[PDB]
Amino acid sequence: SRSAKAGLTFPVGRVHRLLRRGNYAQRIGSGAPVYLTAVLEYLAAEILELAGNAARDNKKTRIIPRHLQLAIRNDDELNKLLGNVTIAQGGVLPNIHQNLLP
Amino acid sequence: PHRYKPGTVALREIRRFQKSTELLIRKLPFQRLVREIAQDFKTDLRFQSSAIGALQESVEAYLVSLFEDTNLAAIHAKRVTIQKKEIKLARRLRGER
Amino acid sequence: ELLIRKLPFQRLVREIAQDFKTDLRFQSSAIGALQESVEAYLVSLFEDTNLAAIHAKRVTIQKKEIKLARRLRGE
Amino acid sequence: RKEKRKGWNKPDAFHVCIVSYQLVVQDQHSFKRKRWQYMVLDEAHNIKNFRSTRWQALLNFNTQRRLLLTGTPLQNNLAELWSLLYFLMPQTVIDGKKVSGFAETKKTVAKLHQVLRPY
Amino acid sequence: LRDNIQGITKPAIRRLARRGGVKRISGLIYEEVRAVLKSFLESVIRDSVTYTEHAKRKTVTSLDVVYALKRQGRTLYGF
Amino acid sequence: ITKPAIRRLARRGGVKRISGLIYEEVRAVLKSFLESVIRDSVTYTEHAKRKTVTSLDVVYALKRQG
Amino acid sequence: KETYSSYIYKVLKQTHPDTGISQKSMSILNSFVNDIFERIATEASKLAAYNKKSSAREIQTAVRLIL
DNA sequence: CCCTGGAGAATCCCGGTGCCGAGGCCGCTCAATTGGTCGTAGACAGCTCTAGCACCGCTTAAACGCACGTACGCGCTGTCCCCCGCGTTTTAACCGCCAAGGGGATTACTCC
DNA sequence: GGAGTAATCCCCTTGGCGGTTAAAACGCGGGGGACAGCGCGTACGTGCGTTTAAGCGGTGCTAGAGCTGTCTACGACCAATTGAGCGGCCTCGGCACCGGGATTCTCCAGGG
Ligand code: BEF
Repeated sequence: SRSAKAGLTFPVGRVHRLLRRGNYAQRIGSGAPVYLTAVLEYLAAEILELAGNAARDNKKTRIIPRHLQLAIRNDDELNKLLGNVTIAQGGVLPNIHQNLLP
Repeated sequence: PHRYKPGTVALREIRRFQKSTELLIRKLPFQRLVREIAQDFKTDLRFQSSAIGALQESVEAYLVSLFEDTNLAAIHAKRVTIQKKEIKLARRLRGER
Repeated sequence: ELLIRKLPFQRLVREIAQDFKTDLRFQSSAIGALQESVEAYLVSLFEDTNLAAIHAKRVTIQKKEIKLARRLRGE
Repeated sequence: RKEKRKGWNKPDAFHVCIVSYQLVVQDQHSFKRKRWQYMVLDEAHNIKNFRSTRWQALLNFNTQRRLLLTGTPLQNNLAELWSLLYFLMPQTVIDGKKVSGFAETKKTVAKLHQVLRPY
Repeated sequence: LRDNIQGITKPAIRRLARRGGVKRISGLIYEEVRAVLKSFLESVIRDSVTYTEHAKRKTVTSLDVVYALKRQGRTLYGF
Repeated sequence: ITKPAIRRLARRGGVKRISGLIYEEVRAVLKSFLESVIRDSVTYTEHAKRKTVTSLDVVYALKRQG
Repeated sequence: KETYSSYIYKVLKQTHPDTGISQKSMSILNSFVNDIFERIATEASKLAAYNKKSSAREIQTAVRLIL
């Protein structure tokens, strides 16, 4: 493959063309054009582990968007990154106030 | 007539409505409101297929977050349920304009 | 200017920031801007909690009034 | 329809999805999530359109027992007449001109009846 | 060929409150939240029509909703 | 900040009736916001190929979030 | 056409051999991964223009500040 | 009056058992190699230097009590309100069903 | 012998209905939510007798700062070849909400 230089496996060719021509830096001079794919592999692996754990539980084997919404709201680093996003095909965090409650 | 105390049966309503992926918004007229909004000024949209679901879920996010902020401001006051003044508190502090 | 005098806030800033990196220094600038921004945030929170107290049927704001002022202003 | 799509996927909350030509055509992606034991159509003379997207919807439906309920198969245009068999089970070769068409139609209709007789 | 709203439910607005953490109700729960909906949506579409009338151009594929709502103050994921 | 500065803040202070409450509250997030802004400044000035904080490398410190 | 899915399942086999996931999760992966890519590219664009030094440290600073 | 015998309701442990389901598997194909070319970002040596910090030497600006002293925080208490509970009913989007022309493309027929 | 006129395909709309359920609302009971005035005191109110510090201004250079020769250290063209996972498919493991079975959730009128 063209990605196994440092444990990566995502496609490189089109990614090499895009990162080299990212239109944001004049030249990536020594230089980590593959670090975008590195963080991409990192996120893919963490999503793999989380989704496997979620699907394997609930006595099922599939990921319902409810589970992914719960996982997205679960993390704190993702909340600090972009905390102004919501997940569709699910529901809001359940809530009842003790003052609302009888 | 097994009529029990309201608030606890409202509590079981909350429990049922806050458990699964159920679409609590009986809201194709929400889609018609979106259509009236979109065709209010322009025309010939020619959009995607499931985009209505995404925009409606964004509407749900905004409105429901407003709901929880309003309930927090309401229990902040001496009134548990949703009050318009609590919603004004929840929206003005957000920088509504 | 600086309602809280420049030297107290300068001492606090230096004491707090000494732990990040050794031998950290500032130029002639970046002295009074931090307190000004902090006071701007404080005044915005004051306006928000004053509105909440206007709603709350009591001029006296409280812990929860300021909590609502800070939380719903964006963060 | 999503308000009754919550407790709807698995159980016999519907003993049969009476899914007309309405929902099959436009939701072939959504109709690729749950098992379906049976597959039928009504008066399939008007569904002669083999190149319709409903064909793509119902082709991927890996059903153990298909079926077809046609009001009246036509008398000419052998292609639409074998379209019934093709919808029933796509197992026959695409070519059908070997039976008739180019090489006196009494034998042709007799062969049509014969190849229909079991089905 | 235009259609308009009728009031936004007793029931569905009630479930909106239910997932908002509300059991009983006041007289200021159903209607006004929809008013906030209308105000926020009218503001965001005001910005959108300003954008599309300053240069007089159409829009692009479904990726617009996530970016426009993020600038608005409440965006979405899901696809 | 000390008692007289908070006293003037409460003099503004919604007819002064909010004095004690703001006296107790407004000092809680002072250090938190100060730490946040100085940490952001440190992160911005990390890539400056210099040895001291300069205004050159902190112009667009919060460009990501405004 | 081009699918990251095969590489994703390779990483899964590195982690878990026989686990199955859903397509909606794959679409959300596409969206969030690509917007992370856009944000990380946007963050490390003119940092090399902050001072007259215009690499790896740009994206390193990007991940340092976004996280 | 407390405590409770008895009344109402409702979906959690694992399937319905036939198919969802993710990207292995047939290998090929299109931008990566290495064959040479090529001049630009980053920078080492270089020199005092911006405004004022170590002394001295500051003048009051906040920063601290007192002596009472003078009103409102949260819930009692009050009506009061009041709108869901969840069954029931009527406004209410989407998706095939119809039979036609426009018209972009596309070649039958042809022609200068 | 390729284009000019025009006969062809055709499919896609401009629009109006079968079939249709949810969408909003009624609707009655009441009891918990609606919102506040007082009790009084505690919750703040406050203005002048009593000081460290703050923001400095009197030399000499004094940690970081901008500084011009002439480059050291590298990152992007093209040309024949080729391997990664894609171009397309759907295989065997494990699905997927109310039932077998009903104790939970919630109130109420007599035991007590
Ligand atoms: F089903 Be029919 F009327 F042929």
